[PDB]
Amino acid sequence: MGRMHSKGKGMSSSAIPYSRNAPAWFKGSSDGVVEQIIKYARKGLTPSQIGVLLRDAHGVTQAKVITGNKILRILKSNGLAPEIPEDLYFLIKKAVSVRKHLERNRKDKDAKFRLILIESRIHRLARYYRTVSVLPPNWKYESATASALVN
Amino acid sequence: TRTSVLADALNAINNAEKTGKRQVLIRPSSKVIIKFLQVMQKHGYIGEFEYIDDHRSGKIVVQLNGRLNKCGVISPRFNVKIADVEKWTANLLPARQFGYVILTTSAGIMDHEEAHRKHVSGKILGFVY
Amino acid sequence: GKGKPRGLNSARKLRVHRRNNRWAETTYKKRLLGTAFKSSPFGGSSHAKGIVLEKIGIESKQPNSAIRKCVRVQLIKNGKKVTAFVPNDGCLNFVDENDEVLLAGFGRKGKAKGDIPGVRFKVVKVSGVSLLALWKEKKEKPRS
Amino acid sequence: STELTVQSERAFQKQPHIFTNPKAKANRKTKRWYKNVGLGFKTPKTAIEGSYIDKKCPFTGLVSIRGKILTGTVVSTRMHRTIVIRRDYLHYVPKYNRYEKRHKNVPAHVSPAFRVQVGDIVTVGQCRPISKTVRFNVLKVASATGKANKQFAKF
RNA sequence: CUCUAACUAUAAAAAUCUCUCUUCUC
RNA sequence: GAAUCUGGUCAAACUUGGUCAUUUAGAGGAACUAAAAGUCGUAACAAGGUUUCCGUAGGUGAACCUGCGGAAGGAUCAUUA
RNA sequence: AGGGGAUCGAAGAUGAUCAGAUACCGUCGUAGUCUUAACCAUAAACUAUGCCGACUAGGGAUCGGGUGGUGUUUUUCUUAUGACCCACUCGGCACCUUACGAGAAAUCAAAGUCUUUGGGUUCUGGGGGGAGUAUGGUCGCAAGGCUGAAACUUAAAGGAAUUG
RNA sequence: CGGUAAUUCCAGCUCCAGUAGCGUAUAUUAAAGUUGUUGCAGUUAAAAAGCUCGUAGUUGAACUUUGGGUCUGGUUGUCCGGUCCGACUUUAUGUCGCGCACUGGUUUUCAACCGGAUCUUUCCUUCUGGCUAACCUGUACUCCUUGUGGGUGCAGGCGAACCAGGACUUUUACUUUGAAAAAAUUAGAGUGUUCAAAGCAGGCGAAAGCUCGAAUAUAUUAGCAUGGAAUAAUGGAAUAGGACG
RNA sequence: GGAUAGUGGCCUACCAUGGUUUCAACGGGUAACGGGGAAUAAGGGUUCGAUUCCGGAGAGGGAGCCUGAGAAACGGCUACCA
Ligand SMILES: [Mg+2]
Ligand SMILES: [Mg+2]
Ligand SMILES: [Mg+2]
Ligand SMILES: [Mg+2]
Ligand SMILES: [Mg+2]
Ligand SMILES: [Mg+2]
Ligand SMILES: [Mg+2]
Ligand SMILES: [Mg+2]
Ligand SMILES: [Mg+2]
Ligand SMILES: [Mg+2]
Ligand SMILES: [Mg+2]
Ligand SMILES: [Mg+2]
Ligand SMILES: [Mg+2]
Ligand SMILES: [Mg+2]
Ligand SMILES: [Mg+2]
Ligand SMILES: [Mg+2]
Ligand SMILES: [Mg+2]
Ligand SMILES: [Mg+2]
Ligand SMILES: [Mg+2]
Ligand SMILES: [Mg+2]
Ligand SMILES: [Mg+2]
Ligand SMILES: [Mg+2]
Ligand SMILES: [Mg+2]
Ligand SMILES: [Mg+2]
Ligand SMILES: [Mg+2]
Ligand SMILES: [Mg+2]
Ligand SMILES: [Mg+2]
Ligand SMILES: [Mg+2]
Ligand SMILES: [Mg+2]
Ligand SMILES: [Mg+2]
Ligand SMILES: [Mg+2]
Ligand SMILES: [Mg+2]
Ligand SMILES: [Mg+2]
Ligand SMILES: [Mg+2]
Ligand SMILES: [Mg+2]
Ligand SMILES: [Mg+2]
Ligand SMILES: [Mg+2]
Repeated sequence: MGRMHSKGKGMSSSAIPYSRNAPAWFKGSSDGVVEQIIKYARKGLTPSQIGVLLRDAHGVTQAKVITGNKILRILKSNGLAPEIPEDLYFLIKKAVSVRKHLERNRKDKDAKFRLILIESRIHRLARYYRTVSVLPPNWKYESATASALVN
Repeated sequence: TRTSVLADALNAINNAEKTGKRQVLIRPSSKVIIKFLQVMQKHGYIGEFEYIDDHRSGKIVVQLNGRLNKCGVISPRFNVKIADVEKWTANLLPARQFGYVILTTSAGIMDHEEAHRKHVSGKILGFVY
Repeated sequence: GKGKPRGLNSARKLRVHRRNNRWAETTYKKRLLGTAFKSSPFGGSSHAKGIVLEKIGIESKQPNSAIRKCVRVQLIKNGKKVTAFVPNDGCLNFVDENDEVLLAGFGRKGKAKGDIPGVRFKVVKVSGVSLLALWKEKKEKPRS
Repeated sequence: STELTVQSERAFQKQPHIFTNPKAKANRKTKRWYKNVGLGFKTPKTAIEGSYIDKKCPFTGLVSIRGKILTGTVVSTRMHRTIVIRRDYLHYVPKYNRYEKRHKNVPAHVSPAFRVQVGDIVTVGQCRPISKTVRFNVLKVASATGKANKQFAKF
């Protein structure tokens, strides 16, 4: 209901169950979960994609429930963590897409406004990550190194 | 965004009390509400109340007996001296024959009279009577 | 609610914001700006000695008609010129123009009392002696 | 610091009134005098084994520490041999029963024995005056890094 | 205890106004 | 060991300029207040006799009026008769 | 500034009305109205209700999504869709009834949870005029916008409702 | 108010208020919840930026030892112990009274009402020596009715009952206590300056010199020392470069 | 290094480029000496503090200095200005 950039007050989300431990009917092994997680990561799918695919295809509810640890942490321990966190990278991708659209057709002004919103969000998130020190303290997002990080 | 969960708890309490209800659902349910309600209950404004686990922040549901009249929270938890206690008692409580200013002490959560007999004083939380 | 800050560490604004809103009270603005020292020929003085020039009659407003016997005077302390009122019945002909007269306030904190437009001040002492002393036949004008 | 050959400028920096005899048949390094400043503060090893001079070093020089002891954070390093420490604190305005953030900037003098980076928190000590604004010497860099301890991440 | 059908069609011009305002107590 | 005298040094002052600040006339011009029995009209309050009001632009002795967008504080809370 | 140039119409031209009417009605008609890049940044830019939170009362519909029907017609024999009916739920513009809350009231389901005075927060006002005027800045080519008084002058101006 | 019946001017007579004081004027304070931190309003009465983003500022979710058991120090009210107070009066005992006017145990419960030490997979900086303060010592052995009631007594070894040196000290904000915050002023004790404003005096002998004093609190900010551990922030071990041996 | 009674850009020479600031620096006003305090009073505050006490500054304005432990003295000097 916050929705920083739009007065929308929705609460669309998920309520994960109360049982911290695994469901009683699950037959897969926590380790085998770990190896399939790592191989899908080798395929390149982001941990959100990893979670959704493991929920759709297999009895994987929450990898934290099963393996006792969370997907990004599994990747970090296994040394498959991306240099840029996925949500941030998606923000750069969206921002550069909007930038390309805007430069393509000038007069669109709501495009410019949404670009300002996206840059506000991306600066905010980068500030957070720098405080937690995931990013280098000199990591900066403006236009051109932005395009390089798009690659 | 929600800022002081204790204020929301007491606001729900006052709203549901004024309407004449008997039970209240406190949503965020942090330590301070629990201590507040034990102080309340041992004084008697509240009956046998209840905590609920939620794997996240829990919940409270509290029984009333209509004994209460009004509660409230002094959200900016002001630094009170051992002297300035009388100032708050005069400015908040109806009459010193009863009423209780609730403040956090080096001992812990505590009403004003307990604070004066223990000869300790800290930050003020709320006022009930 | 009550759209002023309430956190412990907000003190600054609660001061400076008040330090702004105080500029609304005219009393406070006059006191800090010292407008009583540039305008208002009494430089903060409750009394001043001036020299009378001419005796004038001033009309009154709508509900009240009468010729108020006012009097022009130039103040020694600054040289400015003001108009004053003679506060008893038979006292205009006590002024004896080109006379030292002591002017006081006029009962409304630098405003115009009642139905006498364009004046701000009483008259208390004429030729040293107080005017009410003359009007009570207790003392007499020196005529010097 | 004095940064690479303290014997740099037009004069000699000898530690005052100390003599190492060339005649000595040992060719020892030098008579590098020092003292324990007191107040339960340990002199750093680089203070003893160091090669700087720093007459204003509280550990090897002539200055002495007494009086006030402050705990601030380094905010400016750009000036030579000396540091600028920010002190943030609270001031109780009583008319509103409220608190007011305030900050002062105290200069101080860092011995070459100490490495300081911007953001460090420093225990500094009052001293006999050094300059127009300096009245303090740094005595203990508490957080040499603090959060800059780790620099990489390779599980 | 079963329902949702009618309907009309006018305008031109007209400005100003001298006083005198006065109590409720058994 | 004096007068005197070399150098600087602190340097108050002096002259001519510059600068800014304040008091200060200040030909004339534009106002504004109070002054209610001047004059020209009668815009507004009612559907004020062209519904008002806002922003913007134009012209006119004056209020004003007109255009373009607005708003109801409109004179309609309403046509699924 | 360049391009277009229908309509409609500030300015002007007109023919009426009137005492005057260079106003309202009536006809023509320039700039604009539409565009293309750049300035302008003001509107009664009004819901005259700042934003984020939690709670509090009854009723319906309506929009978007998602829920369950032994549901209906659908129609493609039958299932599938779609469209509907029901009971929902989450979010949105809103609405009706009421006060047991407020307000000074008009009224408000928030303008409630405020003397039984404390959820977090910005920005505004201190009688009316003078006056958004004087002056200095500052943006703009210009129009002007933001910032912004004082001297001085008054006992009112103003709000809502009541009866005439 | 006053324009021909003036309770408002101007006088006379009465009467009101304060009183050796009272009247003005300019300021300022309470009134003023009209500067609002406690404590203001923002639909139309003045006022919510046209809308959004955004640095500083401000504020910001919940959770990491709560319960229990004992002993025990006291402070309150219990039953009241001794002392004895009153109806009871010139004066004493008994009787009967507030159910004790002052000294007393408080395991008769009791109840608090703060504590302190303790055991709970529950540390209180913990060592390094002291000093052992202290007995788990147990040694020569009991001095004592036989009974550890109590003793002359020194090698391991009881450390908070205390010292005093290094090792480390996460940091605070906060809060309690103390030290400090000149006097004068304020407060406030005592005190017949004849009372009082005041003053810091005075009082008492039988006048033969013998004494009571000159009480105390506050200052809120910064600094210092100290007990506390809820609130509020900060901190660790994640590349293990982590702790103990 | 000089000079100080002594630390000190206090000053000089040679270096470096730093110092403070929207937590309000710098600048402007103060009919402002600061303070102990006074008026005011439910509580919270508002205003005043030239002056009986404590510090600071000055002896027409500025500068300079001898004596002396102590003065940049002023009922002590030197010079300029009024
Ligand atoms: Mg006429
Ligand atoms: Mg010479
Ligand atoms: Mg009209
Ligand atoms: Mg009209
Ligand atoms: Mg008409
Ligand atoms: Mg007409
Ligand atoms: Mg109307
Ligand atoms: Mg015509
Ligand atoms: Mg025309
Ligand atoms: Mg026309
Ligand atoms: Mg046409
Ligand atoms: Mg505007
Ligand atoms: Mg005004
Ligand atoms: Mg105006
Ligand atoms: Mg201007
Ligand atoms: Mg009205
Ligand atoms: Mg009469
Ligand atoms: Mg009379
Ligand atoms: Mg009051
Ligand atoms: Mg008001
Ligand atoms: Mg209006
Ligand atoms: Mg209005
Ligand atoms: Mg508005
Ligand atoms: Mg708005
Ligand atoms: Mg910020
Ligand atoms: Mg919290
Ligand atoms: Mg004192
Ligand atoms: Mg006294
Ligand atoms: Mg002062
Ligand atoms: Mg003073
Ligand atoms: Mg003095
Ligand atoms: Mg002097
Ligand atoms: Mg003189
Ligand atoms: Mg001598
Ligand atoms: Mg002198
Ligand atoms: Mg002298
Ligand atoms: Mg002399």
